[PDB]
Amino acid sequence: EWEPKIIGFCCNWCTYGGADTAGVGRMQYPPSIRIIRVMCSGRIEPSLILKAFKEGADGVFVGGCHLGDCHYDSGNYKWQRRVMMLYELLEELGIEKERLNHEWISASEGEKFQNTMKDFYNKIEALGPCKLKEELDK
Amino acid sequence: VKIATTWLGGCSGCHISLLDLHEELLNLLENVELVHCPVLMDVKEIPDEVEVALIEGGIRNEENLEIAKEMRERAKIVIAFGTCAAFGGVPGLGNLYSNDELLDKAYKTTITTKNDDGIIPNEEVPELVSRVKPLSEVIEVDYFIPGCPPNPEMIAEVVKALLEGKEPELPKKNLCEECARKKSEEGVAIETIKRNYEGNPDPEKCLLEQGYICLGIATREGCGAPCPSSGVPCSGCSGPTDAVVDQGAKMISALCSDFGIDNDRDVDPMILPKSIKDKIGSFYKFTLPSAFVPIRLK
Amino acid sequence: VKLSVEPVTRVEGHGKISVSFDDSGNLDKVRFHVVEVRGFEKFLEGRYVEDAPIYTPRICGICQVAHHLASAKAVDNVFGVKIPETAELLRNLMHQGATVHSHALHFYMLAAPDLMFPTTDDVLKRNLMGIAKEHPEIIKDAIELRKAGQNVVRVVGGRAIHPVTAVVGGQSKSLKEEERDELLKLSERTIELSEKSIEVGKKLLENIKDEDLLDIGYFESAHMGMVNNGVHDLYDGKLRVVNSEGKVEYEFDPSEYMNYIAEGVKPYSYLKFPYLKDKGEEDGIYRVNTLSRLNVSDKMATPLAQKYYDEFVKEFGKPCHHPMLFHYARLIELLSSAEMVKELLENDKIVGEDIRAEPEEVVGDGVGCVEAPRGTLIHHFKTDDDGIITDTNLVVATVQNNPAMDIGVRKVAEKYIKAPEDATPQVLNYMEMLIRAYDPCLSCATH
Ligand code: NFU
Ligand code: SF4
Ligand code: SF4
Ligand code: SF4
Ligand code: FES
Ligand SMILES: [Fe+3]
Repeated sequence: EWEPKIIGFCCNWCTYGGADTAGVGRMQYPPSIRIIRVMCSGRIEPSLILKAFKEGADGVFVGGCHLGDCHYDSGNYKWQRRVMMLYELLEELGIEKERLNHEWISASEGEKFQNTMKDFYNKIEALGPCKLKEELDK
Repeated sequence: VKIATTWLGGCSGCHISLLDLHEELLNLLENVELVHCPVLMDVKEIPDEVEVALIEGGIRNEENLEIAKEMRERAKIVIAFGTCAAFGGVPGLGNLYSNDELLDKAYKTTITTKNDDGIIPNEEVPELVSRVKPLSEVIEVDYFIPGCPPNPEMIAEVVKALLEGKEPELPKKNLCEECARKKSEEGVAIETIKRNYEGNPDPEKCLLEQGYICLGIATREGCGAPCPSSGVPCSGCSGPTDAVVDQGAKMISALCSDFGIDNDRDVDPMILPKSIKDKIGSFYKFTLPSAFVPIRLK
Repeated sequence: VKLSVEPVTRVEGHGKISVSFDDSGNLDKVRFHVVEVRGFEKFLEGRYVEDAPIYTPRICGICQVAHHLASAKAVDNVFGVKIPETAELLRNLMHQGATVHSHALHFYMLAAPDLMFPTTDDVLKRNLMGIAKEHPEIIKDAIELRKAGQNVVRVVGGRAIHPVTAVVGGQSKSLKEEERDELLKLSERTIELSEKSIEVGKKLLENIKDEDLLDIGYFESAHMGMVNNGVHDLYDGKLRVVNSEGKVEYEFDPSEYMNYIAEGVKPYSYLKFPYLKDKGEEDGIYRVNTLSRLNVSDKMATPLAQKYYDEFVKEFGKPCHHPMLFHYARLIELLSSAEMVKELLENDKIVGEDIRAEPEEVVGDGVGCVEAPRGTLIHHFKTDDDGIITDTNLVVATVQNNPAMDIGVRKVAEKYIKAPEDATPQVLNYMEMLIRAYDPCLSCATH
């Protein structure tokens, strides 16, 4: 009766290509996520993650190049520093750290992207809906 | 020009800053017909045909909600007066707890409190709304004056502009503009993070580059930067600029980006979360009710 | 029948008065309700303890200095640091300037409209604008007093509202000799205006006595105020309690406040009802604020205030229990604070650069006490080893006059109201005049 609402941010170069690779390979995974394209994972910031939770996101995914393989050299290192703060900020807000998932996925890694989507879906499905959207609506 | 003020979940500071017009308060009141103001006059009901309304404080209880709606109906122009009305302010930290936790502390478990039947005040008093809300979240707000409290001149410019019929316009840059402290032209790099009691801050060097979480970079100008001038980091009380919605999120983004930037690929990304014990209190002092996530879930 | 005075006006914060009548029409129950609360005591848990002087000023925009200093003192005990003397003088300097601003604000802009027009129908006239139109020089003196006090705060605290200089171990910045020089130059005018304020106070309280209003809300109680060898002090010393006959019951350090003070809860007000826990709810009623501080003190600390205070004691004795004479005590403190500003600006240690000591090991417990303009103010913080607040308790000034205000408004109703027809606009405003005499700050009292 209820399906997780998951939001994804994937870099254009590596992770967005990994999601394409999974589609070319007919690698099925749950239809919860919607992916938003950015050029680089360094484009991702806390406000975008928090904005998604505000809108109703039960889980948030971010995918970028492997560390060192950034198409723009070092965008992912900035993103990695931000997401570690964001994990613990989400806890101070009573949002399970597990509701946020960041992975490093290259364009060739369609299989890894498939199981990442499956592992994250099951994790969020077991957590149940995130109750933020329904508290603000009181 | 009939104007009215009122206050909600604030501390009266915005009204006091209005009185800190000093001599100019009289010149202001000569040109304006003040028809309602609880702190200064005895008009009990908000009259009809109010042209301008200054509403201080955010929404903290059911009575605040009804007054905000009544003033919106009665007033032509509603102004969010101060940071509490605009962003939620310091009382917004109450959103980190349930009302039950807020009330049980004040009226049961405080050390000096004595309440044998364990009652929570409930007669002739309003209940709290579920969370502190900015004024714009419950009514339509036409203008706002940021600041905790807004400086007196800024209050003067906004109102006189509206008396003249011109739109008020706030300053738009972040705080480093007004601040007299010196930056590195090579850019901000942060080696370690210090709590404001640690070390001896150099009077002329930017406090953020010294390692102190300073909110000047994520805070609108206008105040004159008295806190960094006086030897302490900016706490962000004026709120974000027009191009930032979540002041705390942007400060975190900036802080994380430049932490260990000189050693970008090797600095451990877990040093920064572990060195900050109170994160919401570091970055959301005055604006938590207006953040994307304005509460702690329980 | 039921009548409501809401909002109570020309006070800080949200309060209302209820008057109910039974089936016979006879006066039945009269209550003072405070209808606001924000919960600072709970949401301070989890914050950095050194940020407490940043949050607690936002309890109130009038007395933000008092909270800033009370939290700083508590923080100074949480860390095991003793601030250097120059820091002590700067904080007290800022404290006196704030008291000048607060007392002037209340007597002139909140209280005086009733003292000038106690029996008027013209409600749009009972405000500073009404005073300014018929006696403009009085409101301009009020403004110049506030401007002088706030100016002291801005210079020493960095901001006139919500100061930030009081940090762990002392002050974040020092006072410069040029700033010291112009503040000292300006201090003389503040003292003169305070003397003139006392004289107008005499005139307007005479007008009040002429109308048989000087004894409204009268009852007898204990009185609490901080003294320094029995000398009136707003910044440092021990808390002294005097019983209704003037006998000193106890003298205790503020760190022991919990062994002497208890706060009760009633269902009809967010404002609690303190009392001397030793004496109990009814016999332990005490008051704080201007007049209570005079009753407990042996003498004032400044010469000009001593003279008016001696003259006042000769006329009304010790202790004085009249609510409306809190106004006159407020004007004496107004002068004494003005004098103390000058005295502190003349103390050559005011411009010292040794303004802060390095914070020591974290004790984890700290109590900070100061006499706010509206009574004894206590900040009690407890932290963990990282200095993160785990528990806070705030006994904030006006809360301790809430029993006095609740008793007072019903004794005003007993004197003037027998039937609903007696609750005229002027009589209902009498009830608010009893409230206003105590200078209540209801955002502060509830926090
Ligand atoms: N004076 C004062 Fe407050 Ni606004 C009260 N009541 C203080 O701590
Ligand atoms: S803004 Fe700063 S000042 Fe104006 S009210 Fe909310 S808190 Fe008191
Ligand atoms: S201090 Fe706070 S404000 Fe002055 S510069 Fe460094 S940051 Fe921008
Ligand atoms: S500085 Fe940061 S804090 Fe001090 S005022 Fe300007 S804004 Fe409010
Ligand atoms: S472009 Fe993919 S992480 Fe930078
Ligand atoms: Fe309390």
